[PDB]
Amino acid sequence: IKEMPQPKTFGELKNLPLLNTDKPVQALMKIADELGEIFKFEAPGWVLRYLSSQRLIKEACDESRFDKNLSQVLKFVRDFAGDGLFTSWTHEKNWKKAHNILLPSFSQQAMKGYHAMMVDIAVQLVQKWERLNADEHIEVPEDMTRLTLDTIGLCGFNYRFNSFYRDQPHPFITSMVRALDEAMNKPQRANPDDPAYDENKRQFQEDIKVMNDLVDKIIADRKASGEQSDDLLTHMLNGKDPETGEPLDDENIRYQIITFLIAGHETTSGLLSFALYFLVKNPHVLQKAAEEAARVLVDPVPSYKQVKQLKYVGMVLNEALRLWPTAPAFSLYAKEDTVLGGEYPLEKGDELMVLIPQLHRDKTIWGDDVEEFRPERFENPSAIPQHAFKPFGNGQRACIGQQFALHEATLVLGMMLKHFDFEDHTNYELDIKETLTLKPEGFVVKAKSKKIPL
Ligand code: HEM
Ligand SMILES: CCCCCCCCCC(=O)N[C@H]1CCOC1=O
Repeated sequence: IKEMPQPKTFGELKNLPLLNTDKPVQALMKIADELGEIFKFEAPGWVLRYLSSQRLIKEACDESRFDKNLSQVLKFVRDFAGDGLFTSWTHEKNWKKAHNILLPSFSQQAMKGYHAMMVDIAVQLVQKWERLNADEHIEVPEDMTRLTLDTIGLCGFNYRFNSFYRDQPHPFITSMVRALDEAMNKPQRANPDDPAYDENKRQFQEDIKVMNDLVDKIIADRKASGEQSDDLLTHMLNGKDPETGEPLDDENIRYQIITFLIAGHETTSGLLSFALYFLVKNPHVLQKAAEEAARVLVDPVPSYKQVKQLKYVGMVLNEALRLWPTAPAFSLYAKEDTVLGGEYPLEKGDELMVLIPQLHRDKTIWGDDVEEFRPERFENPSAIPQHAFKPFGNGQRACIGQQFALHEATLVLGMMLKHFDFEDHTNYELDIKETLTLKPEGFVVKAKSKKIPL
């Protein structure tokens, strides 16, 4: 039985001021680097144990001992995402109900049906870049976010955000981004009732209204039409949970749509942005991926089968998730009193946070060269130990969108590599901005068209 390390304290605020930063996950990674595989983090309101080693994270991933927890941030995201799949407790009826209804809509087999509207958006990205003038550059995370938001809008509810027609975000997105920012900031506040936060609280209620009104109208408009589209909203209006026999009600459908739009905006766009960052920084890898794209994508429009054939592009995406898993943490709670790693006693209800970027740098698993971008780590995927690579979370509370995100990312990265050469014209210095997710802020490239028609 060992005493766990604890970072520096600030008197009665304990560790909480360590999160008073725009880059809290990067701060926690440096604390993990100093303290090791586990540390305690105390705040006036709560305690977290942060895990970084495969040894301890493999135990935390045992669903008989530990279940998904909502962190303080997810409890505040729940003020707009409600009991949607991401912000529900496993024991809430609406979690298993929505899980059983939506799993078949997110299968690899379902991707065949979404492929054509993913291509619609991907072609809009390629056409944008083909139409840039010689002196111009690409704002990478900006354009990837236009793409990924628009893809989930169209595949999810046949709604076109038309992000490539805009500089200023859609008003729905203005409100969602500002609501996410308020949720992430509320926990680092020592006096949340201070009157200096009154305008923040008023703005938060307004943003929740903007989101509820567009989404509630989208649902009500589809119910009125009877239109049977190939989309998640049709699936949710018609579906019945095989276990309870119940359909989702309209409130819970709104929370799922809000949840999917948060995911589409925040996650896949980060993955694509980090993948392009690693490619321009590692030109031999770029050339392997470009060669595969040229060999495989032989038609003007990629097919579903051709995307599945892009093995090396998939290895690039997995190695970007290893170094910078764009959703970088998930929380668990102890179901009962238990001892972690034969050393750290936990009480029923004790909260854990998995630092996925630190798990993915465990030298006992990956070797000493963990900071190197090497897609070949994923060439023979059964070689990775159980619970060593967790960019989509764990068990029954793993990402439902994993096959959607990887199909879209593989399609788009394959098309980008088929159509363009890329230049890191600024020798860009990685700067990682943190929202719900990680993205490379200020990342710009120049593209040179290969002049290959669509
Ligand atoms: C590369 C892209 C993505 C990454 C890295 C990612 C990562 C994750 C992770 C780490 C979790 C677990 C959260 C936790 O345990 O608290 C999760 C859950 C979830 N993700 Fe994703 N995500 C991605 C894309 C998406 C997309 C595109 C969608 C939907 C369109 C989505 C929908 C969800 C939902 C609904 C859950 C909750 C699942 C459940 O608990 O039932 N994700 N994701
Ligand atoms: C799916 C990715 C979710 C992003 C979460 C990453 C945030 C890291 C900062 C953190 O540990 N904050 C804790 C402290 C108390 O309450 C929280 O929530």
